[PDB]
Amino acid sequence: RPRILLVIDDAHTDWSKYFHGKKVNGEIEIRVEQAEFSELNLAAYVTGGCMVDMQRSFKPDFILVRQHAYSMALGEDYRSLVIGLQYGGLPAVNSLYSVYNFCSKPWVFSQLIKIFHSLGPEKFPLVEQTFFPNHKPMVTAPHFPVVVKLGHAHAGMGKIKVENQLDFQDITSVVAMAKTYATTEAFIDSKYDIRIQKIGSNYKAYMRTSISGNWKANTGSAMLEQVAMTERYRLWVDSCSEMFGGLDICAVKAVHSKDGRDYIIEVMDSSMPLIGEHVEEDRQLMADLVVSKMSQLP
Amino acid sequence: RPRILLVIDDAHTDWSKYFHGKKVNGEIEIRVEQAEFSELNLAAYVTGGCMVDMQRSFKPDFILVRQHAYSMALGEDYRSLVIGLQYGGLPAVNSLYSVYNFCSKPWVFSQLIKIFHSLGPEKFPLVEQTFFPNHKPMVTAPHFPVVVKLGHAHAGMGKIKVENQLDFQDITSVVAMAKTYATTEAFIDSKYDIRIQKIGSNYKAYMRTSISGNWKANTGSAMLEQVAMTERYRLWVDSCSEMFGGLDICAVKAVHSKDGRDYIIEVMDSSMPLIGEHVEEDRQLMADLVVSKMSQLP
Amino acid sequence: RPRILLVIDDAHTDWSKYFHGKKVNGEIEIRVEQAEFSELNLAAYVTGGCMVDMQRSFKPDFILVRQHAYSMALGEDYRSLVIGLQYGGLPAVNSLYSVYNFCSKPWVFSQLIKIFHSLGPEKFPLVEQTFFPNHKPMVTAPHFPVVVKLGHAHAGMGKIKVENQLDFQDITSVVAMAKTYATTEAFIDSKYDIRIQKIGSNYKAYMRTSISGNWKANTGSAMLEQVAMTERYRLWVDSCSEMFGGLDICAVKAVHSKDGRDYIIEVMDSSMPLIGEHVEEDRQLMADLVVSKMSQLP
Amino acid sequence: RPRILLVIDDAHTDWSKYFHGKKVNGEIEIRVEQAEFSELNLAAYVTGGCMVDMQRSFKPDFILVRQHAYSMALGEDYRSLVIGLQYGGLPAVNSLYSVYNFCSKPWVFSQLIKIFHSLGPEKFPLVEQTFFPNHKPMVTAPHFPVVVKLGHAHAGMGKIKVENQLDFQDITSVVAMAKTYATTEAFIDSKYDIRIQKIGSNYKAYMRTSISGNWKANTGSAMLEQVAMTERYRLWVDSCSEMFGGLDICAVKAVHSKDGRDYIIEVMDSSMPLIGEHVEEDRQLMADLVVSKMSQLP
Ligand SMILES: Nc1ncnc2c1ncn2[C@@H]1O[C@H](COP(=O)(O)OP(=O)(O)NP(=O)(O)O)[C@@H](O)[C@H]1O
Ligand SMILES: Nc1ncnc2c1ncn2[C@@H]1O[C@H](COP(=O)(O)OP(=O)(O)NP(=O)(O)O)[C@@H](O)[C@H]1O
Ligand SMILES: Nc1ncnc2c1ncn2[C@@H]1O[C@H](COP(=O)(O)OP(=O)(O)NP(=O)(O)O)[C@@H](O)[C@H]1O
Ligand SMILES: Nc1ncnc2c1ncn2[C@@H]1O[C@H](COP(=O)(O)OP(=O)(O)NP(=O)(O)O)[C@@H](O)[C@H]1O
Ligand SMILES: [Cl-]
Ligand SMILES: [Cl-]
Ligand SMILES: [Cl-]
Ligand SMILES: [Cl-]
Repeated sequence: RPRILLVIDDAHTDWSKYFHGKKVNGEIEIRVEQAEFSELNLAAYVTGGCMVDMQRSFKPDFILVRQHAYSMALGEDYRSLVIGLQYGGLPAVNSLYSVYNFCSKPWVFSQLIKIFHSLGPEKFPLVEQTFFPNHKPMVTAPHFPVVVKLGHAHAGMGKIKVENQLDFQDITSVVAMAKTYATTEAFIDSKYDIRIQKIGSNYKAYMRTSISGNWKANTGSAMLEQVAMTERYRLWVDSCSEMFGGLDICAVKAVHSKDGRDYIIEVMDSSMPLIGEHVEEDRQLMADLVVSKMSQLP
Repeated sequence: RPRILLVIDDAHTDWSKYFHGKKVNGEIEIRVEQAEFSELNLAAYVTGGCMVDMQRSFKPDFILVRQHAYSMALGEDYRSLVIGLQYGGLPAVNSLYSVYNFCSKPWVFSQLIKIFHSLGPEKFPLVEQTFFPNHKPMVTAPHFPVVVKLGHAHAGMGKIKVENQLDFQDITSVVAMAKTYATTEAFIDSKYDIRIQKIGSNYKAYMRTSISGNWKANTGSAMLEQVAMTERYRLWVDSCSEMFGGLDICAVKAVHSKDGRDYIIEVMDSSMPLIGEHVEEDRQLMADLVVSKMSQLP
Repeated sequence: RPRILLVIDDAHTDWSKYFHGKKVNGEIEIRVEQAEFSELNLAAYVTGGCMVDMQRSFKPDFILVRQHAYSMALGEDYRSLVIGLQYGGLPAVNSLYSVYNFCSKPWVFSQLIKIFHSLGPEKFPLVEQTFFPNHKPMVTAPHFPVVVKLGHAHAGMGKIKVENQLDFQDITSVVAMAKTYATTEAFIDSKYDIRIQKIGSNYKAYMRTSISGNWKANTGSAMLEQVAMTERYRLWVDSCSEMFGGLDICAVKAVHSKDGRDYIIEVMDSSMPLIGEHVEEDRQLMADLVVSKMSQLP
Repeated sequence: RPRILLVIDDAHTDWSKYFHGKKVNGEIEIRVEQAEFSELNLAAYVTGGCMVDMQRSFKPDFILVRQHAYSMALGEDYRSLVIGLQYGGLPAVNSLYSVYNFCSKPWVFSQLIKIFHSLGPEKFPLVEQTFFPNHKPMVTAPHFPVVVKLGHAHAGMGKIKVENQLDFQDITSVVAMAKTYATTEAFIDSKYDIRIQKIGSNYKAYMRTSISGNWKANTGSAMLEQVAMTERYRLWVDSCSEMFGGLDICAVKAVHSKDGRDYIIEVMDSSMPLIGEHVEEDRQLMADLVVSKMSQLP
């Protein structure tokens, strides 16, 4: 019988095309199921595995997670589906263990702080961010302008450049109303984003400039240019890939000031956006990695 | 047996002092219990009435509601207590029917819009506000600076003066995190707030200026001066007092531009803040009002 | 220009077919837009009206509300869209005012209690229900078995027959976890549901028996039989139609014990399910009513 | 300067008494602060550490977590405080990494399933539970009576013994209102609970029987008897103690059927209840453990 791969993704792409001809241990056919989280439900059993309902029912053998499991500004919460697939004992890329731990940005950021403490600010320039568990301790910032980031949200949501204290005070009331946590960090007058990605043993670096006048350079029209990988960029991404027992797919993003300094602001996992000119190549590297992992199982 | 009045209030006042010596129809004594919403629970019955627990247990005959039942920035939600008291058939000031309908600012604002459509902008100069059910349709505003007011909140919370379109975009992105509705309206360069109140048949008008540099004139230190009532002001509040079957206590607030134009921005009910130099007279007027209502009961 | 009717509905039906040939004041063409709540967004303006986006944009002139605006067990909350359409000043069936007040079952039930108090248990046999604002006051019930109903939910959701005190205690912990209110009432050993509906001046009565062995007789396969209207049934539905300024469409449901007694358990508004053999006739009566209301406008 | 230990606990005990006279490396004094989660707030910084406010303000050096950080039936959620302390780089017992991962019972259960897959049912007799991400896939169970356990809750809350399929259907309908996940497993006709605990290198086994007629043997009055540790029990707890990078304090609980079979039902961490006649010795062992950990710091 074919091994069933479930690709969980919201991207407008047909994942089966990247698996054409690929067989587990060069022997067993791979059936590719594809759905976004909102289309999936399951029961999971101590005795072993998951029965998945896609709206059709099936027991998956392997998961590829391409979609964010938690997106607070969209009102989407699939963390319990992640719990279920892990309860079923499913092997996955990235590991369901890491995917679950990635469902809170400040929790992930706490791992970046460990890297920072170990490597130092010259090797790993992490942005000097502050974390507030709720609105109450938020009074001011040491440096304006400041970037305030609410909760666990993506694609620029929940994020504001605050210019002054009066404005900061009014934003803290929004943190209160949202009943969530928040972080603050210096706004960097940045020329472009830098993102270093790792897919298995493939590395790429890109610079990204907003061509729509956006300080959130990952929103709206952007110009993307692939740049040379350096050993400095490689240490960033390799260091990040070590967390939560290991990340098969990940990326680290920095902002690059007009003064020449980089500041690491974020890390991403197997649900990272695919950017630049090699998106089709990147999905094929992901499919290659998945088949290799499937073949390493009994 | 004394008739039991339950005053629900968060203010630091002994309400019993305004009722001492007051009897229902000059005959029956009034027992005043007082608590804030957070200290109260109840069961309500089709067969009639409520049993209230106060942390003492008792069956109230009449309710005075002085505290806001819903405050999103405080994370306080006592709407189900208001449902309960109405379910029990309790008479109150204001009516529990009106109190419940007051737990959504834009719901109440829709009633102001009905008055505005009827009386026109000369007699009832309602601010030209826009309502958004969520963040999605918020793109821009016709005129900057703009005041954005998020959800249902009090005492200046979730109210933000936005200077320009770029800043507006970031505000829209954090509004999303509150998962609630929002309103926009033009910022008025205002000399002072005007508030017209009604307590039964007693009318007062106050002007209020921040003496602590706040565009939110109802926050921080202010100077308050009582001003003469006019026919113009009397129509504003009288009109407002007809909503939701009739409001015994209410107030209408306007801002007054440097160029001499008034803009109505808010209506308030029996939980309105008491302001200026006649706070104790106002509480006494409220007690006299409750007693006249209590005297209509069997 | 055509008058735009927005029918908000989740039913698999094409509403335009019921409006074919119908013209406002026999003169103006009616453009029928149809969507479910999840497909709609809007901005609403003090200056007048709403701009609606359906996923196409338009200003509606009249609303028909066929869909529940709030369904807690489905995680669907459209109350802010109701607020918006009312803020826009939209005329509707039923009134947006009543539709909003219908978005809480115990709040509606409090109106049934007023009818009960006025008419008496012989003319209006309301079930003797208790309301709890939260889990805390819930200890036991006076009669087992009891029906416990959590929050504001439809189609049988949030509802359980509890046989004993130990079971009741464990259900109260579910009320706590759901952070909602609940009601309790005697379980009636019922032969069938009785539902009396009023669409304008059209009345129908049905009896409904579960043929799938369900105490929730409105879930699963049922046998429906139309029965004769009586003056007793007419008083029930006419009395209910008076609430929240008037209900153009409504229904009242009772359960009928094996001992011969009826117990009114619920009232429904313009989003009531359509049942029995005359669903197509009922939608046409609704369309007739809508056009008549549209014609009574300027 | 004394090293500051923050004990987070809701228990009515003076933790300072177990540390009096204990010095970090026999040299530096320990200052013990104690509070429950509800009394604490903080800011955490990339540059290092947390400032904690206790309602006093201070920077802790080490944390002991004795209180549950997440209790859905109590409406208590302190997960963002746990994030904060980890963000600050705080060492703790148990590790803040493990504490956070323990805030979802089924997430933790998935780790028990890994141990079960490895050791088998003879050595590690895990109850054959099913996990449901939400109410939708809950239709029936293979064996009645069944224990349904809703969400993430403690002290018997949301745990319901369901006797049959008809009752199960109603439970499913109220589970939906909690908007969370749920688990089902066979009810064991149990003589007593067995709990095996580990505190550092100290092991105890207790049997516990309800003396107040409760299938939930950890609720109400019980009799507790310490029993001999065995290799069998030692493997259960040792296995469990390896999860999430290592647990310094943990316990495994089983139920023991009338026919003599054990079924493992739960694992607990540093917030485990202290039980039986050695509660004070157990707290002292915990203090000795914290001191040995604190002695490893600079
Ligand atoms: N401190 C900062 N200074 C300057 N620019 C910043 C800063 N933080 C974020 N940005 C910019 O804003 C963009 C979005 O912020 P980011 O923190 O990456 O959130 P996000 O869009 O939610 N990320 P994601 O989860 O991948 O969708 C970044 O790509 C930068 O271009
Ligand atoms: N459009 C506006 N232009 C200028 N000032 C405004 C405007 N809207 C509000 N204000 C000012 O800000 C204050 C607070 O706004 P308001 O809408 O009254 O919120 P609030 O404080 O939540 N009211 P409340 O519920 O009584 O506590 C008002 O008293 C005015 O002084
Ligand atoms: N007290 C009761 N005794 C016996 N049967 C009852 C009782 N209450 C409800 N039922 C039955 O359960 C069904 C569903 O309960 P109901 O209170 O009508 O909730 P609902 O299904 O959410 N209604 P709706 O909002 O129209 O979808 C009723 O139609 C009756 O058949
Ligand atoms: N499947 C089962 N069969 C028989 N008894 C059970 C079963 N599951 C739980 N119990 C009993 O019910 C008690 C409570 O269940 P448990 O799963 O421990 O929930 P809890 O009280 O929330 N645990 P905790 O987090 O330590 O407070 C257990 O101590 C057992 O005595
Ligand atoms: Cl998001
Ligand atoms: Cl508030
Ligand atoms: Cl529902
Ligand atoms: Cl709990």
